[PDB]
Amino acid sequence: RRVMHFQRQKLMAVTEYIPPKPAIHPSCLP
Amino acid sequence: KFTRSRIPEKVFQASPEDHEKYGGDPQNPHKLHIVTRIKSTRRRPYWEKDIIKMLGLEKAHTPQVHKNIPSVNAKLKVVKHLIRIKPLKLPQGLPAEENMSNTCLKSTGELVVQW
Amino acid sequence: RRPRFVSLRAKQNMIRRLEIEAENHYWLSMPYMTREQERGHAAVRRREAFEAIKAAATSKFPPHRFIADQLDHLNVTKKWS
Amino acid sequence: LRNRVTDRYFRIQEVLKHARHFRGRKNRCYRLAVRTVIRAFVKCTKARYLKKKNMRTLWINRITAASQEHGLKYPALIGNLVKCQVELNRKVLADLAIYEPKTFKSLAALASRRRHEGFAAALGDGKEPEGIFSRVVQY
Amino acid sequence: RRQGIKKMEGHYVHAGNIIATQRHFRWHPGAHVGVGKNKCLYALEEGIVRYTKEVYVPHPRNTEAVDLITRLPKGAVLYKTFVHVVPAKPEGTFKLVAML
Amino acid sequence: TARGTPSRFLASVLHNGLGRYVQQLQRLSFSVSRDGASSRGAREFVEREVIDFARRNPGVVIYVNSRPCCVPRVVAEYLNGAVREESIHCKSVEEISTLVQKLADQSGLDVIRIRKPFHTDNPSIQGQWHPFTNKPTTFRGLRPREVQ
RNA sequence: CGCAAUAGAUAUAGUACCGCAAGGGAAAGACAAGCAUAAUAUAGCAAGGACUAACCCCUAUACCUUCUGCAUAAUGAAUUAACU
RNA sequence: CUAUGUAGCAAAAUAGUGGGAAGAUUUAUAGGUAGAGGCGACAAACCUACCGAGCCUGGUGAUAGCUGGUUGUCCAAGAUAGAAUCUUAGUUCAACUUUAAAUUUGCCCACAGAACCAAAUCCCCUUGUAAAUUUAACUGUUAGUCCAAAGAGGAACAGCUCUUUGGACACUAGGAAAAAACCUUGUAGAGAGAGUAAAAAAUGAUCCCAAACAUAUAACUGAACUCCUCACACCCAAUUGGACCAAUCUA
RNA sequence: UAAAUAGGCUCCACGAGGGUUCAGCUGUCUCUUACUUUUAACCAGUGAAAUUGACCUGCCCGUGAGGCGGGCAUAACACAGCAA
RNA sequence: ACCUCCGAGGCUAAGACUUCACCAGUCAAAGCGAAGAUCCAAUAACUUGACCAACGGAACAAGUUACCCUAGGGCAAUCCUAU
Ligand SMILES: [Mg+2]
Ligand SMILES: [Mg+2]
Ligand SMILES: [Mg+2]
Ligand SMILES: [Mg+2]
Ligand SMILES: [Mg+2]
Ligand SMILES: [Mg+2]
Ligand SMILES: [Mg+2]
Ligand SMILES: [Mg+2]
Ligand SMILES: [Mg+2]
Ligand SMILES: [Mg+2]
Ligand SMILES: [Mg+2]
Ligand SMILES: [Mg+2]
Ligand SMILES: [Mg+2]
Ligand SMILES: [Mg+2]
Ligand SMILES: [Mg+2]
Ligand SMILES: [Mg+2]
Ligand SMILES: [Mg+2]
Ligand SMILES: [Mg+2]
Ligand SMILES: [Mg+2]
Ligand SMILES: [Zn+2]
Repeated sequence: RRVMHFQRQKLMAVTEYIPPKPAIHPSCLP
Repeated sequence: KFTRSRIPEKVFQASPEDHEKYGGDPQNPHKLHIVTRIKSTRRRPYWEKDIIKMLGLEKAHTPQVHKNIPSVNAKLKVVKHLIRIKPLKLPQGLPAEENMSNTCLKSTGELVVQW
Repeated sequence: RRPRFVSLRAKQNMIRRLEIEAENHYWLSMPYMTREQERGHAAVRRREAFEAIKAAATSKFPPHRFIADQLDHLNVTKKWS
Repeated sequence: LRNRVTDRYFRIQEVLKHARHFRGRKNRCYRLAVRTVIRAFVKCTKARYLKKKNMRTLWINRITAASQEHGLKYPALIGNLVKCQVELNRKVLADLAIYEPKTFKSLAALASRRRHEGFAAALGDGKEPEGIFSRVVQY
Repeated sequence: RRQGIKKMEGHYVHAGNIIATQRHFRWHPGAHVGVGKNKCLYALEEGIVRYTKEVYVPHPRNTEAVDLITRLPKGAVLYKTFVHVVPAKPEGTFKLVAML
Repeated sequence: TARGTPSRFLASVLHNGLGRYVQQLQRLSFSVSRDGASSRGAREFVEREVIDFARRNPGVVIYVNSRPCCVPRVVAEYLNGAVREESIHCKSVEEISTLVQKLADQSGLDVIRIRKPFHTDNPSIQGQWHPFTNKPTTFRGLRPREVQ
């Protein structure tokens, strides 16, 4: 689990998965 | 090893979603590119230092004009990450032998006469 | 220690550069000519420019020498009287 | 002895004259005066960059103080005077804050006005008529 | 050792110039390209070099090849590379020598 | 070096440009040897440049004498009392003309570090800042946490 | 187009002095450093930017030579003058 | 044998304690043995304080692939393939560098093309460029460190030896705390002008270690990069080219 | 010896040779103490030497340490000790 | 690579290739005729050889310096332990 070069770190951070927000919260609506 | 990068052509294919996102058009493309350097040649391989020295982009931002023909694009596809390319716009036409000394290039990329 | 903690400012800087280069991708997928159309249209200018380089390189030679410059050095003893 | 330097005195005094104001033996002994004088001149050269940087940071501090006197941070003042197309720089902004308080009061009022116009515009839906101060003047 | 091509396609090669130095027969000789004892390929006639893919029909006098072609199905063929030199200049010209 | 050098503030002689500009240089003495080799540029200047300079500056009294006998020099005197010497030995006529014009184009103050680049005698118009500008006042002038 | 008292001979002298001896072999005669007048005051390569103001504020890892760069890793320098 | 002394009283002494003290003892005086030699109850012991080879003068300014040094101003080009060598602490050739000179193509580069048994590489029409080859003449460097990557050796580790492609360093400047090797940035001066680049954390042994802060609109700050007013030869080692010049003597 | 890795070809005499043991003796020690002399510290005279880049010469933690970074401390100045 | 696995000691002539120098080495159209270095020695000769295998080769030289002197340089495969 070695460390990464810093620029590879930034590339991994910027390209991180962002999930699609659900239209409504399930708790307060089916 | 570290080697020159051959970019697949698939990337250089404007989509119907890209066309309305920038002020362009598939048909009737644009004559000249206005190109500026926004990154250092240092810390990059020599086959980019030489390209930049050839396109006249030695100095920093300092915009410079080039043809939009594939013989030059092949060079700009190697240094595409150290430059900003915008398309020159001529909404008043090429200047005449008069109005050469009274031109001006606005930040939007339009060449105009008498400011 | 060795690992770092990539900030938000760095992410925003990187996204700025990514967007600029995506625009660059776009402005290179539409050339005015094709490979065959362009061929030769700049030949005359290139030939004349290299001929200018040649004529510059083949003109080196010592400068002239004038008698006036040599005799002007006698002025280093000019006196009033 | 055919040739002997007859004027080493003046070459020494050329370097000591720049060290009379030093402290220690290194204001009369050449072997030390030279090294410290050279360091002095190198700092003298390299210090102009810091002079500019420091005066600018002093001006930013004074402007932050003055602008906070009127309930308005420094990001707002500069980032919303330019949106009113006033190209006053920071030296003259500091001078106004110290020596012309009411003019600076007016400039701060203008900045707050433009800030409010921006907030109101962005809060709205569409391109409703622009603010009375938010209208750009073209060249 | 440097056993590789030394004149690539579309190069002007004069008489006697070596086209390719090889160990095995990677590139077989073609039109105007001669072979030496060490399998070097050299340009017999001044011209321009080209590379092509052709059909292979070995000498019956040779044995290690005349038999392998005998072990191939109907409709089979051994294709192989060749290097030719299309000659550039003509053999000669005729000029007036005497008007008698 | 700055620390190792005097300094002054930006100033003029007698509020020079306020009423009427006055030219500070008032006297200029040239010593030119009639024979010395170092006095060649000086001799050229006197022979073909000093008359024109005298005409262009009628407030400057220019004396020229021929008794240093080996070395020239120009001594410029000003209204405010300052003197200033300059060497013109082994210099060209172009250099001497440029120098003499420079002398005639400056006030006789000291050439030292000007601390400020702007000198103003009435720096404030609206009243210089003091900690009670931009600060309110309260009823009857009470300090915080008072009673009466 | 040789030196001018650290040069020119080593030389005022092969003396003084060193060595048992062979032998070695000098010096000199006509306001530099160091101090005193006047000890010092938080803080730090001793300076620079400055400042009304000496300190206080901000900046600032001595020099030469050797090792791939060397925080001084190591070598050399108390300092002045002359000679090199 | 111990203590003092260690620039000491002394370049081996002082105080005590000790061995011999009619003998192979100790000792004054003159003579002899002379340096690869003498003498030696052999310890490489001693031959005028320093003997595994005295001392002085001469050859001698010994030689030194080793250490140390090498003196005015300013500008400019300028760096890590390799081969042989009683050779790896060095030299010669090449490669690279510099100057002067001649000539005309040099670099980048698509399409075509390079075998049977993944990155890319080679080659050229055009195109962007202005450089490249050749000749004359010299010196200097040469088997460097770190980082990304692909391999071989040691685990796939030991911050490990080696080969290759690239970058940086030994050159400027700003950042990550200090920071040669990461990120940003080069062509140089003055300015009390301006715009930017990179750049902030999330959820065992002397003495913890910036202080703080959950919610006032996202922009601002930030270089020698760039723009601005003026001026311009005026920020690399070894090396190489050039412009000036202090002081002395002579005409 | 309480306890031991130590000591225990024949061949008188001798040894500042090496090892061991009995008995005694004693500040060697358990455990140091007092006094005297020299040294010492002060006054007066005479007066060196190694050493020395410059110093306006702090502590803790980190980096790779009086001097760098981040915290802490901090009016100046002798005299006698100590040795991290 | 003391990394990974094995052996060897006819003449003339355009043009080229090469073991990253040089020295060596290599291919060759046409044309004419037939089908491991240098120096040394013996030599009329046409030319000739061993060593140079430390194989770019001193013509012929080993063991050793505890008496030495000078110039200088100086995140463990196998494992121990706790959850
Ligand atoms: Mg700035
Ligand atoms: Mg003498
Ligand atoms: Mg003498
Ligand atoms: Mg003095
Ligand atoms: Mg230290
Ligand atoms: Mg020392
Ligand atoms: Mg010598
Ligand atoms: Mg050697
Ligand atoms: Mg340069
Ligand atoms: Mg080509
Ligand atoms: Mg610049
Ligand atoms: Mg005995
Ligand atoms: Mg005393
Ligand atoms: Mg420490
Ligand atoms: Mg003390
Ligand atoms: Mg070769
Ligand atoms: Mg034939
Ligand atoms: Mg050998
Ligand atoms: Mg060999
Ligand atoms: Zn709920």
